[PDB]
Amino acid sequence: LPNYLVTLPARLNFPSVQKVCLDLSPGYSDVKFTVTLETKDKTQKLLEYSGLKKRHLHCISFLVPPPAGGTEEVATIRVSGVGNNISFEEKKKVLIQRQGNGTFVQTDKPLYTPGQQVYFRIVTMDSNFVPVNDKYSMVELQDPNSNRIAQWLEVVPEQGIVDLSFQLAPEAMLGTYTVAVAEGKTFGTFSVEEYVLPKFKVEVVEPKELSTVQESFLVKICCRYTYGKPMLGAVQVSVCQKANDKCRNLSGQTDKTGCFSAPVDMATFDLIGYAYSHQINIVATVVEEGTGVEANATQNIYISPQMGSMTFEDTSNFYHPNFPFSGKIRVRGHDDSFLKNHLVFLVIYGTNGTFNQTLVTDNNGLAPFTLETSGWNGTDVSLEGKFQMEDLVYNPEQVPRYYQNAYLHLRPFYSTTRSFLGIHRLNGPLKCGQPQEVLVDYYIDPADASPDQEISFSYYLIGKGSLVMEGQKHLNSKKKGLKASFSLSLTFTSRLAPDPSLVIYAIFPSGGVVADKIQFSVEMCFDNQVSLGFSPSQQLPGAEVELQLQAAPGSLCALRAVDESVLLLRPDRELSNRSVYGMFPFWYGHYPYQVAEYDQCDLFSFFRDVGLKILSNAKIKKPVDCSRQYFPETWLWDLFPIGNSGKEAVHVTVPDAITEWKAMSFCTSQSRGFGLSPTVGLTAFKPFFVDLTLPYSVVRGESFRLTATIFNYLKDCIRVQTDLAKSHEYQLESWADSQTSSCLCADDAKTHHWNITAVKLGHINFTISTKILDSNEPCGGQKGFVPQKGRSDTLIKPVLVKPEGVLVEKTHSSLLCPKGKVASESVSLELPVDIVPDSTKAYVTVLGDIMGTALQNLDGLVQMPSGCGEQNMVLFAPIIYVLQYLEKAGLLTEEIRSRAVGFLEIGYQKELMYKHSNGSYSAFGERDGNGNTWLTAFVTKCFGQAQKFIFIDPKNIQDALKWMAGNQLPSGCYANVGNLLHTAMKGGVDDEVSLTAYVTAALLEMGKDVDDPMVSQGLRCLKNSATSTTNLYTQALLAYIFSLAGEMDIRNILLKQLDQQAIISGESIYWSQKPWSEPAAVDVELTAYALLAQLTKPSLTQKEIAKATSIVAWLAKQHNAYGGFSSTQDTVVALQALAKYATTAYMPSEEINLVVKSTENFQRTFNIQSVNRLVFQQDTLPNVPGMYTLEASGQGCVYVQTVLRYNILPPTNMKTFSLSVEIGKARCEQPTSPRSLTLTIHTSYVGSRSSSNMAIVEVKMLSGFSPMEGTNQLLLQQPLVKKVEFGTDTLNIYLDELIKNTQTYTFTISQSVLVTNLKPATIKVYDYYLPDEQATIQYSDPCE
Repeated sequence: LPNYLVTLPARLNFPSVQKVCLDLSPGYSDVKFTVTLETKDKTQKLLEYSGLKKRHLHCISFLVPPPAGGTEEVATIRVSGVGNNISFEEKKKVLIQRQGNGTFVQTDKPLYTPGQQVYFRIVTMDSNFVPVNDKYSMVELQDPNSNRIAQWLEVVPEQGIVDLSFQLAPEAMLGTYTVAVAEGKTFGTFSVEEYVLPKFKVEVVEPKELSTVQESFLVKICCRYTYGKPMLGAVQVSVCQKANDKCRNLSGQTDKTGCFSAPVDMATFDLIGYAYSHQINIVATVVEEGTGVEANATQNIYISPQMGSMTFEDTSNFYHPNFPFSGKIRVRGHDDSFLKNHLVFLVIYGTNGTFNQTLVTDNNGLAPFTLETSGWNGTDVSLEGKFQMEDLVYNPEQVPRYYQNAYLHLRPFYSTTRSFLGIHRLNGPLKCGQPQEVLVDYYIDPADASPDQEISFSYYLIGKGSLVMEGQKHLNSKKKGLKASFSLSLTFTSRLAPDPSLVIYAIFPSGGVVADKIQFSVEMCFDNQVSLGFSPSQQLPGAEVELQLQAAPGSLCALRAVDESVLLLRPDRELSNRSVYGMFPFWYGHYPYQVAEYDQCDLFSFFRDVGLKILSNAKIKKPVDCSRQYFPETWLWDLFPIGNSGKEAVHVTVPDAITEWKAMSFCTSQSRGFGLSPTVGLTAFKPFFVDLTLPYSVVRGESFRLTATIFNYLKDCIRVQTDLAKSHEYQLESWADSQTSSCLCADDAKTHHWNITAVKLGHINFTISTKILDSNEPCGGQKGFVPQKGRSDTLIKPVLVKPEGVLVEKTHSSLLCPKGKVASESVSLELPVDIVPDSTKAYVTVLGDIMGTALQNLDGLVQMPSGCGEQNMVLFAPIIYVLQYLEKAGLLTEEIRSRAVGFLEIGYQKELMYKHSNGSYSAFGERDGNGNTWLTAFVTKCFGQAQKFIFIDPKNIQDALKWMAGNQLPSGCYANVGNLLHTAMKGGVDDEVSLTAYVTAALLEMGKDVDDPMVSQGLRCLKNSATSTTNLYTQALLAYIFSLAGEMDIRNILLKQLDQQAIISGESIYWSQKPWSEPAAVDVELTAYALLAQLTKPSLTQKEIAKATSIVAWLAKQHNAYGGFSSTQDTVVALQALAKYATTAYMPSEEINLVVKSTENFQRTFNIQSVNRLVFQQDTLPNVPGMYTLEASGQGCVYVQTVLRYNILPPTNMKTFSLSVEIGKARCEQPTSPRSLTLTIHTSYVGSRSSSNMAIVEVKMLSGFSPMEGTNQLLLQQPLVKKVEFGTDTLNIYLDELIKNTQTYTFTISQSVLVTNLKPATIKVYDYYLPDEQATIQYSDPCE
């Protein structure tokens, strides 16, 4: 009786092909054997064949049918042998699926400080590691506040991968940002928080996890710097053990190596019983002498058992009856440590008997074993292998040690053949690509076999589910019963699994089967063979290195070169050729996959675990089983398309560090596949490391200490040689060795000192010059070693030498507007008699139009510290208004578009921290409960008009309108929660009509229609007070809300109201609440409201423009300094007005000829073209400040400004704010290096109003001083302080409402650099929205 075999793969994946195989016995030869599959949509023939006179094995590849009715479905594979009126038919239910393509997100770091650009890559792969070029529809980047802040649409992948960039804000939120891919199918999370660790790290080396067989131990508490340097200090070490707390404390001092050894004995703690905790903690507190700071180290040690657990990792699920089965057992203790000469007990349970036997192990922990199944006689048996007779002990009060017995159950190799085929496994991990040689012996039983035929072995090499290789070996069966062996040749790729299989079966044409499979263990390899090599991988920081990258031809690769501690932070979250695996292989265990068809619930028991869809006609019918250091910037993050040669050599420059760089790469190719490289290291080694401690802030005429500490790194004695370049910008006194070389040996430090005084101003560079020289004298009994590289170092560090006194700026903006004629203007700028010498500068700015001064200074505008929600919008909202001007006039080029939108997500990220859990936007954020409704209207207006430029989430605008629904009165008007606004035009108590006007005008400007219900409801509120209003700011804003809509009959009424209170200041008219050009604050924004109400007529009127250019002629001369309109809200309202005027009165501006003239016969020419209208034209005036002459000719309306800055010994005010300070503590006889002196500041508002709007007290620091560490917390603990900010030389403290009462704020400062002859330092308090109401005093130090 001849027999046949049909084999198909189990899972039928869509984008690739599979393989079908047919095995036919000698005999038949007239019977057509065919395989075909039937689906619900189509049917194709897989294979037709006819029998031969020999044993044949035919295998062909086939493409799967497309899936229908979803992704997962079940087809029917159908085998027919037809002939001699005999039909062998079957029907087997087989599963066909569209598999899930694997994908991952690779970020640049798992941890970023704020202010760094995040880079990431998105990679999609199939199950065979070929890249997928399916287009990503929409990808997003979200904050820790679950709010999307970036979004890319319709992004295409380049060879399956795509890279993206996102610049974070300098003030960014803290938490895990999330990159979401394809509506949230893929998440990549990276943490962003600000970590700076200047404290020296205290570590251990020899303390590790301990066992119970330890009676004594040595603890090496070693305290070292972040770059790595020992110091001398006293260490107290508490080694404690908790209770379900036996502790011992010791004290010592570290040596010159910095590692202190202490004997810790286990007998002082709980070691036998488990009534106490199983974890022992070491707390080391280090106090350095002369510092007083305490460094804390916590190290936990868990008590580990001596032995681990046994699992039958390499054990077959069957047994050969009446014939021996051999194998090996790997024995190891705890955490995969091999135990030499360990003892293993194995017991069999069955009907024959529960026999026990014992085995000894070798030094490698691999013990061979043989088992004889002569007496079992086809019965179900159980295997139990353990270490000893001891088992698990259960106790609710004590945590037991982990133990797991090696238990298995075996069921009866179901056949009619008693021949034997050998089992030959080869070691642990295997290699890929090399032809592996394996030998497997066999045996032939003469009773069930005939010597006339020839023997044949058919083997299937199966990996990643489907069968990969096949083959046949025909040998002579005339030798009959012997222990012969046959050879095999094996090629392994990534198509083979990490745990693939090889099955051999021999089948006789007279009758009988014998089968055996071997499970392998291959290292997770790839079709793409990549190599990330370095030259020379020991390079000095500063010189370029050669990176060689090898892959398959036609590949796209991606580098990630970063610090080693970035890899040491997270053991996971990197590509380590296990992360790219894992999601794919889960086909183990169960033979069907959502298929209810079974055979007897053996060949079925063989092909249950790793096998295929296999059917035959042999004996198969039997019931069987059916179941910690810093994180610097990253070195490389680049993309590289490599050529057909497969090599890519790139010269890349190392960063200036002392650390060791690690690089990781992956390569993607459509022809071959994916390839991942291990992390290959490059050490950046420098011989000597210097550290220049230098004060940022210093006043001229002071002195400070220049410091040039050199820390050795080589393990010998070197001769350093420090130098300072002599310059005329500073004078010096040599406290150092004065160009004398020293003997610095290994792990030894030296400190130099210089006394530096300053005679100039500005940024002054200090240049160090250190060099190991060729010594003529031996140091420490040995010759001074000269390294061949890194022999020199030239570090340059700057100082900011600010002048004494306070900076007073003076501006005189002009609006020469030539209507075909010559327009002239004189500028009068004068200096006081008490100016600080050589501190005066003057500069004239010429531009071709308006809305280009804001365009140059889109960042900034105000000179004020933007740390609140009402003031952040000078870096967000005039960008929207100037680009509305450039979009409605068609002058928006692409480069200013890209710069402005980059500033826009910077302002978006900075604004989004003032959002709440609700939709409202307060000023300071997360401390005010419910936010301000007016600022919510302002941010809703500038989010509605910015979503056509950048990506704004519509969810936060929708929550803003939900908060508008929450603040809608039944009278039709708009209310507010809390008392925190701008100047409020009189100090207004009601403010309801102006608030409702601004909310509804913001809704109309953002894009809502008149027939909108909130807009119509606010307008129905304002018909009540449409005419009867008195405040000029409220009248101009009310003329804006009635001029945005089409209520012209009362817009003309309000215009006639505004013509009564319009101050006719010559040819320029304007409006003011309380009636050289020094600007005021609220009159600028209310005449901006008047100008905005003028220019919102849809019908152009020539009489309207004649009044409008007079209002512009007043409004554009109030430009304070570089940005304009001194405060923040004044600036955004007046730039909105001037942008609306510039849209509604747009000019061609072909050419303007302008002459700047002065009294020193200094004249210069500016020429304005059409394209040259948006350049910030600048000239520093060399004249002594007096009068200047400005004339313009041509067609257009240009803007000219002149800014004068000088320094003044600051006079007091004593009429708006009363300000005083005094200095306590300060020692003056025991100064040391932390000269901690306190400052107590008494503030009050003695002005005319009931309360100031919002105040900034600006402690400009003394030279070389810092505000200690805890002053931020103890200033937030004091009342009426919302935010304290120390940028680089000033402490700005933000006050909510400063009043008639006197508030005392105290804070202590400590210097970092020693300073001598301290100049006085200023303290200034101003109203934020009225900066001219300021009070400036000065303080000093009573010692020097």
